[PDB]
Amino acid sequence: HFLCGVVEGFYGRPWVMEQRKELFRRLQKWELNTYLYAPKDDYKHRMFWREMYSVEEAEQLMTLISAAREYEIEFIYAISPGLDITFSNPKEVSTLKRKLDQVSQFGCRSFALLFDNIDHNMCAADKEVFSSFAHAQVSITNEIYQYLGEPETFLFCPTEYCGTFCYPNVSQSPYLRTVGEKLLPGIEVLWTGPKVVSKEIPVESIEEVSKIIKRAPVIWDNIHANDYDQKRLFLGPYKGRSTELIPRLKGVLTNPNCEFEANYVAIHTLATWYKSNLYSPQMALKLALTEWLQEFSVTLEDLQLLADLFYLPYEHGPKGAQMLREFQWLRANSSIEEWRSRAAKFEEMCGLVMGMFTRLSNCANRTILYDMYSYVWDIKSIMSMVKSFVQWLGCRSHSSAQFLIEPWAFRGGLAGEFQRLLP
Amino acid sequence: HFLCGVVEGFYGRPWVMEQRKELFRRLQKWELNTYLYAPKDDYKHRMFWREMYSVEEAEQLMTLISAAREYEIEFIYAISPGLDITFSNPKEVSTLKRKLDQVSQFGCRSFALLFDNIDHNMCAADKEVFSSFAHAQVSITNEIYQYLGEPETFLFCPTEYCGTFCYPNVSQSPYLRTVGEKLLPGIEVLWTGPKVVSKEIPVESIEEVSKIIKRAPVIWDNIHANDYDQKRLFLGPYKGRSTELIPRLKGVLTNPNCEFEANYVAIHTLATWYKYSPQMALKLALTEWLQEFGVPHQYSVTLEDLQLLADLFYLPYEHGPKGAQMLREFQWLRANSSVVIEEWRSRAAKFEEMCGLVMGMFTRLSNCANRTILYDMYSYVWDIKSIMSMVKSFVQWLWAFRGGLAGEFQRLLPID
Amino acid sequence: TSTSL
Ligand SMILES: *[C@@H]1O[C@H](CO)[C@@H](O)[C@H](O)[C@H]1NC(C)=O
Ligand SMILES: *[C@@H]1O[C@H](CO)[C@@H](O)[C@H](O)[C@H]1NC(C)=O
Repeated sequence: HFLCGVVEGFYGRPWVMEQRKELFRRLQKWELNTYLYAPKDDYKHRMFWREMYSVEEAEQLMTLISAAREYEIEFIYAISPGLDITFSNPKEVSTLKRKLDQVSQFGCRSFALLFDNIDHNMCAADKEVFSSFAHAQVSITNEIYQYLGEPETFLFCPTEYCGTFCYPNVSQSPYLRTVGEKLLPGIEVLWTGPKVVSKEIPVESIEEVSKIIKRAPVIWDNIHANDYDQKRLFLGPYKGRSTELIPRLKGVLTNPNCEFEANYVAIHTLATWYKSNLYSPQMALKLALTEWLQEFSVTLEDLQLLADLFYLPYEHGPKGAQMLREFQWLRANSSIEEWRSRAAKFEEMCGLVMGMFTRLSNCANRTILYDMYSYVWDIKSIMSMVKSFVQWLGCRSHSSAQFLIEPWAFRGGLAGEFQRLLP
Repeated sequence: HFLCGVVEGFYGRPWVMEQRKELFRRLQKWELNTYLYAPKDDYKHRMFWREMYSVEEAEQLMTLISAAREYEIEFIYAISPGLDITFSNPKEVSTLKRKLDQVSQFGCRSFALLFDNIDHNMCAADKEVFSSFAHAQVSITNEIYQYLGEPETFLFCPTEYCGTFCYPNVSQSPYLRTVGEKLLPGIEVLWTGPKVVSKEIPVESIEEVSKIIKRAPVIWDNIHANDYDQKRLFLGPYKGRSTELIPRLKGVLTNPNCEFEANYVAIHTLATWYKYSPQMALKLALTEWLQEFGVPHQYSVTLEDLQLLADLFYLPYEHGPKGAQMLREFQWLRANSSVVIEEWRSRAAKFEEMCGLVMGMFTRLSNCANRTILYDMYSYVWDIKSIMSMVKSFVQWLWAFRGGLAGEFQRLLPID
Repeated sequence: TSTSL
């Protein structure tokens, strides 16, 4: 029973129940099976993990777990005690069970314990009862695994959860060594690629990992995550993941953009590649965008451009990269006559962005507009300044009026000023 | 009477009904009176302005107008049709009245017509019927005024709604002269000052504008508006407007940050000004705000933190002192990295503690019970936190696709 | 690093 779908596992405003219904309905339209609930800043998941859901909070979770069954999406509930749990103290252990008990009674069969991003050493109390840090986590993870009547799916996210993060390397890591050998065969292990946000997942890297973990690990995929850069959004295709991986993995859960409606392409393209076990990113994209266009006035070309302007954490799209070379060329070669020719076609490429913004803002699906509004606005106003600059470079053989004739000319606020001082 | 309150008048996601109602509570609590409903991207306000409210929308809107009255806050309903409306066509004009009427039966008794940020020239059909651009708008505004029974509050917003937007200057403008002379004595005129986002609104500029429109304007203030930059938020005090503007004005309506919860300082201090020292009003506003951040209740964020937040996200032309200071200190360190007397080590230390306090601010803000406030400010506080972290460690050394595509063009512009 | 503290 191979696990594929979404983890809502980012920092920030989490999604609301209504968005997660529409999420389930979408996972089913496209044949995915799983949803891991793990949003970092829903306070009871992490910051106040010992605290029980209030009465109305409970009503919400149950109505959520319901619509999960109603759509036959499997619902895994995560908890993150990492920050401040004392592993050796039995009152601590017991609060975790009491909490996991409460959610069990909401309808929840599937569970997860995450331990990403915690201060790597322990308290004075813990360093006695336990040999190493990795000992403590596995002891509690196992203990818990038992208690719940050893549930069907059950995930464990290690502190060392990607290649970069392994000390000193993947292969001969005390932490990783301990996990593979001590942590129960019925417990899955989440893994994130070579890096936190992996450009690509080599088949040799995962085979490598399966070495020390003694399992086919579950991928927490950070490819379309945007919680770490305010300006950034990711409407590109699922890519850099070999089709040959499906055999070798227990699953992939995609950790996608915070803006819910932006995640169409991210989930669709995950879904097409779930099938097929090459697979073609360029084509999956073409499919997703044509199907996506049905929801929205805007042309397919607009969406093609939009996805190109916000593509992937390591790659711009065709039209976006082309605009970049073109402006780079133009700025470089100032002053027989290809410049005027190329500045004219570039001034037109900019206008197509203005066009895409106009059509999006006149569109009928307002939930989609609002989620992306500030992203499209930023790009349009930048191109508009870029266009206006190319004109300035050109109308310069007959003027020496400098490039300013209003605070949207000097961007970024304080953060922007600090950034321009770093190399 | 003099109008002081908020205009929901920005591009982007509009506030929801449960947020607007909360706005009403706070306007009353702080003894403000007015709310101008103008959200640019709430369709049916501008884009599909012709289209009338559904059965369910009608219920929502009415409930809201009720709550305005319940809270002794004047509700002014604005409509922005001037995008593609044909002025002479009576099909459009009758479609306008019918739109206005429908909200009237929602309980609404005050109105506005907005003609801001729209092409200077008309179609040929209207180039016939009307002499200049001004003439066209005045004509239709006046009609809808009478059509509705010449109501107590009626607002009109020019296309030349600020100093720089006037042809060729304010005093001698064709357009302003036609509005001033021919727009009905009972309608009020919106004005944002010298610029779209006026750093100051000096008295003389208001004397200059009042002369040509022959009335005292209503200030649509963009001092705290943040719709125009992804990375900007303004939590500084109402500043740059002399209290002697009040005799010379019919109102100030503030057009504040998009994130609802970030508007606490911006609205509190405008109120404070309405009854002035920006620094003292910030202290008053931050002190009261602190009470809205709790620790969550458990069955198993300080004033200094707020001040650091405000100073980091302050006003559109000025950083708060703590912000400005860190920026000063970092510049001095970066300059004298060659020097590794070593007063530098002593100063790098106090800088690293300053950076420390930014992290601390974020950690505590993320524990607080009021998650509406946390969510609204998250991505801003996160951003400053990540940068100060990298600044801290680069200071100690003595992101290629950062900002995405937009960022990459922005680094090629030279104004940066 | 994703995060901490
Ligand atoms: C670390 O980083 C990702 C992307 O910023 C964030 O969403 C996630 O919550 C953190 N943990 C894991 C296992 O990815
Ligand atoms: C122009 O600028 C402000 C800030 O961008 C925008 O919110 C407002 O809707 C526009 N109109 C007016 C009258 O300011």
